[PDB]
Amino acid sequence: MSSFYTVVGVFIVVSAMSVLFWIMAPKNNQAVWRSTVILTLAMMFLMWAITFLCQLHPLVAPRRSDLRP
Amino acid sequence: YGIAQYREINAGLPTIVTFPFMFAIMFGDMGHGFLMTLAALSLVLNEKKINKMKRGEIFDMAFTGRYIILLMGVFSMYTGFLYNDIFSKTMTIFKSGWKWPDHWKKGESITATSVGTYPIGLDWAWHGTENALLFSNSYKMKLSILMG
Amino acid sequence: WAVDWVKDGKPAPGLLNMLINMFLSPGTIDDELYPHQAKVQVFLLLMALV
Amino acid sequence: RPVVSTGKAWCCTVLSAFGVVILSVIAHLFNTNHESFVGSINDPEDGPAVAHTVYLAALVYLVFFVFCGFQVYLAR
Amino acid sequence: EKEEAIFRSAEMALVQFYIPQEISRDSAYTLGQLGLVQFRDLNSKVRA
Amino acid sequence: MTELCPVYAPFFGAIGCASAIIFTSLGAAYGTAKSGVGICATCVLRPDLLFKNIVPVIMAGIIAIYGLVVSVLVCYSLGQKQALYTGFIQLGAGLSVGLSGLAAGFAIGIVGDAGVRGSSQQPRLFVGMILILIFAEVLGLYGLIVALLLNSRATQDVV
Amino acid sequence: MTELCPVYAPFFGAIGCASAIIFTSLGAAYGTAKSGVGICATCVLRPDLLFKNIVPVIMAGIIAIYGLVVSVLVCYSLGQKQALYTGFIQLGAGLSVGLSGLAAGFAIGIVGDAGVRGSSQQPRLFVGMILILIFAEVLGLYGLIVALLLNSRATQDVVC
Amino acid sequence: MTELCPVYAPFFGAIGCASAIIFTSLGAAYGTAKSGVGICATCVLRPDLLFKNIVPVIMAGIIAIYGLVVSVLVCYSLGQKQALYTGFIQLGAGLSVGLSGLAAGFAIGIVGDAGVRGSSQQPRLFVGMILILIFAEVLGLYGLIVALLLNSRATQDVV
Amino acid sequence: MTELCPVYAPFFGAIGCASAIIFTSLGAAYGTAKSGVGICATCVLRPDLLFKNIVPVIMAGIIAIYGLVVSVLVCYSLGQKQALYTGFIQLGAGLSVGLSGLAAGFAIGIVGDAGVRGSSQQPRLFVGMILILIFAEVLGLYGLIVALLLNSRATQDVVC
Amino acid sequence: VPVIMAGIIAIYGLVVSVLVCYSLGQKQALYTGFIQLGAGLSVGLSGLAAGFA
Amino acid sequence: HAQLSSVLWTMTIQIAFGFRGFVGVFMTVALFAMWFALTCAVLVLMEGTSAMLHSLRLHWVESMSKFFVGEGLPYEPFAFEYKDMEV
Repeated sequence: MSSFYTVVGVFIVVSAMSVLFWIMAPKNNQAVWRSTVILTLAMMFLMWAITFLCQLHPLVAPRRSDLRP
Repeated sequence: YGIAQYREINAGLPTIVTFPFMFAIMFGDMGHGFLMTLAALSLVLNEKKINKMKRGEIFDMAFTGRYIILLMGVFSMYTGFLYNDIFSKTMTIFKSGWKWPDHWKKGESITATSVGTYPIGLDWAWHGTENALLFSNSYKMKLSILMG
Repeated sequence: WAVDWVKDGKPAPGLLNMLINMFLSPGTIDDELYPHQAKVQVFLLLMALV
Repeated sequence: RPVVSTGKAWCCTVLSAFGVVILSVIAHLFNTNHESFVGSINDPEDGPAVAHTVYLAALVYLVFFVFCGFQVYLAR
Repeated sequence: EKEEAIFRSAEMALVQFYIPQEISRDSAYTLGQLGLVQFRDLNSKVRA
Repeated sequence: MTELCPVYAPFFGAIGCASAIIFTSLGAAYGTAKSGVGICATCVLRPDLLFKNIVPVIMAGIIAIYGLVVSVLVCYSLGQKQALYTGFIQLGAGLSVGLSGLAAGFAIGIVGDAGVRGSSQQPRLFVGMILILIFAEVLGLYGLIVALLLNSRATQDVV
Repeated sequence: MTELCPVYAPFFGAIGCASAIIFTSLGAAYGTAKSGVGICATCVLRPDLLFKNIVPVIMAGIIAIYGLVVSVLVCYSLGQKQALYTGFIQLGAGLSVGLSGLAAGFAIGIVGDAGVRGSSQQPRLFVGMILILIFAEVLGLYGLIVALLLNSRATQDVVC
Repeated sequence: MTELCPVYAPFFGAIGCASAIIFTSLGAAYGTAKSGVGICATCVLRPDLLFKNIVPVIMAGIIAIYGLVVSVLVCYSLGQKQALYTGFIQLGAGLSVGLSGLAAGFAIGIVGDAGVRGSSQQPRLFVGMILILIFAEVLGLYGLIVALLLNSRATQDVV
Repeated sequence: MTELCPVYAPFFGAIGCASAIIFTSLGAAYGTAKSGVGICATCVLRPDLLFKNIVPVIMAGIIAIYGLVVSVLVCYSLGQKQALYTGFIQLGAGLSVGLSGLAAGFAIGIVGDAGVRGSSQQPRLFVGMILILIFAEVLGLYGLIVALLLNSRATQDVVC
Repeated sequence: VPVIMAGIIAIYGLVVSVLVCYSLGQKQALYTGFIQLGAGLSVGLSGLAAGFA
Repeated sequence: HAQLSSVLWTMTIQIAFGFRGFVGVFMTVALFAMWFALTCAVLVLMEGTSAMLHSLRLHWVESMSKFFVGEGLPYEPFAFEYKDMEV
């Protein structure tokens, strides 16, 4: 939201699902299904974890639309 | 590329995951990804008879990896989602909050302070002048290195 | 990314400036990212290279 | 028939089909005052209520679609 | 009955065969369908 | 005018984008032509493998888009009231990218000429062809990296 | 008259406008020549594919159209009181399109002759060779796309 | 402006940045192109030399990186306020690195071609080729080190 | 600025500093390749004598060291306020070593290759060619000493 | 007929030169001093390329 | 990709914005059709083709460099298959 410590809170929630699924996997091709999704979600989250634009020093773009006649 | 020696780990899962995510992060236009996935869905649903019908010269490899383009696109749409680009457009899904005066005439640099950006993706505020581009490029050239 | 710099007296160090210092200087960082880090960066480097 | 799916009639049908799908949303955007097409110093300012032109444009697409789909459906 | 694609690899073996000569074609029909079978060509350094 | 901004400052920026696109265009054209001639000559006796022999030209095409993107990026920051700094750095980046692209184009063409002959006998060395020729795009792209790095500083105030 | 826009801005405008066609002609001529020189024998061998053999020359022609449109657009916006800035812009655009088209013509010319003779023995190499030759015009179009927007930019930002 | 900080001083800084990578990219491209034809010609005969012929192609990338490591370093010292001295010190390093890299690329391609020529005839000589290749790298950093010495040193003492 | 210490002397200073490395390195690389071709040619024929004929390249590899030592020795005396006398000498000093190294590299590169190629027939030709190659590299040596006192008097006669 | 193609190409050098010659004078605005040679050079080079091909 | 998409959008939609209901609608239709023709063909095919092979680079030369430190010969059990018209 606005606090960068929220990253740890939203990280632990996904890590819990990851560890839970590592144990619970469908029996159909279980030994590869249990390992695929856990990586399909890893960066899936990590690259989102860095999208946070907060704590930004650089200036923000001047406005161009909203003509304001 | 080459076979591995005896009892040498094969990079099956790395191929399943990384290469599609790489291709997705290559480009993420919503329309382009959706359109590309349209052909993938058509091919996979018609595979009932395509599997048996003759594969054209240009269609041999295409039919070979019909299930790959699906992953390509399903990751491309997400990768572009954080970029908030649909043919260079954005509906301002979330709200971030930005400061502007009561009135302003263009041609002047206008500063807007941050009180919290989009929880997911980047805010629409970077749709302005070259300042937005020269911030976005610096932002993006770092995450690539980190992820690599 | 975590710690801001406008509110802090220390200005934001350059995106990539901690490279030349590790070699020419015996530990002088000149970017002031962290005080104690100055005396341990060269130490980490010397374990790495040895 | 003179033009069929192998005569690229199906290509014409699919080409015409995917026009209204976005002309509808662009007409909605014009109807709304999203100022993402006219509310700028450089953008032409004829008023957001110009969705009538785009809506008119969307009309002809069904003309091609319905005509060219019936023949191919007869083929299948 | 497979590998995990992370740590477990393929594990296999080789043997010396002592098959009867008369069932060579008989055995071939069977193992030729799907047997995961390959031969170490001892018939080397020989001409047609 | 002031020594900061003489009259003909924007001339350099204007010529920069043209040169940047143009050198890359020359390099890409040379490479693609010299490769395609060989590919089409060879495929006659190996026509089955035409499609897998097309990778070199689609590879070489990227230099053109590199030039286009750098040229448009430079053009976005053109003006007559700009700083003479912002007249020279533009041409510097443009010529860097152009010459890098030209070198990459020559290398790719030279390698591809013999690659197809090598593959003309057996299909194994497809990987070898790609591996040998896949070290030129890095050269061609380093110019783009440095160009975008330089032009970033351009935006700073003229004073 | 000011220190910004001397009288030889129209010099640059006119030279750029002329250059917009001064080169494309050379590339188109080179491509057409190097295609026609070889097309003759192949047509002689099989007097049935000349219609299918028109693709190289026609595809080489459109670079001339590329040059023509650029020249006409530049001519639309020529004057004498314009800022020298605009003159420099037009000068750049002209050559940028021109010898880019020249490079495209040189590239297509060398490959047209190779492609035509291949068909004489491989009937279905026709589809193959067109893929290769497309990239020539794909390259050529970039000069036009950059130049049209450069010309557009040359208009709004003016001072005299 | 002051005689020590003229208006055209950063022109040298801007040009040198491009030249430093240009004079290395051309050399790397030439070397890799020369090696590619030889490796492609040889691999078909002896079907195992792909993996054990990777040295020169990666040394080309090393030269490419050698370009960037110096090119980027000089960027942040540039500006409209530094002295003409800054431009001189920048261009000196740029030309030094560029020409040293060009010499390295000129030698490496020829030596690699010669070495791979006998590769299909001396399966023993899978390390003796690297002998000269590394010994040909004696000058591969002299330009780099002198450029680093100049840049980080003369980046001060404005007066 | 003053007449004895103008602002464009650092141009000559920097060119002199950076010119010594260039030509010496070029000659070194030229000799390296032109001789290593001979080693590669002889190795297949003689896979027995492959660690006893590397003298030519290594001897050709010392001129680079010479050019580097002179270069850095000049460089460490780099500063803004220098007399025009300071900038005058350095360019000559750098170019002298550069071209002397180039000249030595050419001769060593060709002679070492010729000798190593011809040595495969008769064994004793090795010691025969050693002296001529070492003298060829000594030719390069002779430039450095002159450069030395050149640098020394670049400041031993300091006036203003 | 290719020879008459060449002749028709050559006619261009006259059908244009006469026009510009019709509009030359002593006192001329410098703006209308370069456009003429701009047109002439373009026509000349186009003719040269056509003839070569 | 971002820049090329932006420039194509700018040169297509703005041109299409010509306000006219008597001849402008047909112009909009033609521009709309060519915009699709280019979006599907040249803003997708070449880009994806380049992207997949660049990703193949980024995977191979990075992982396999230290991953496939060895080579093993292939296994191909003898099995029946179809054959058809050929030499």
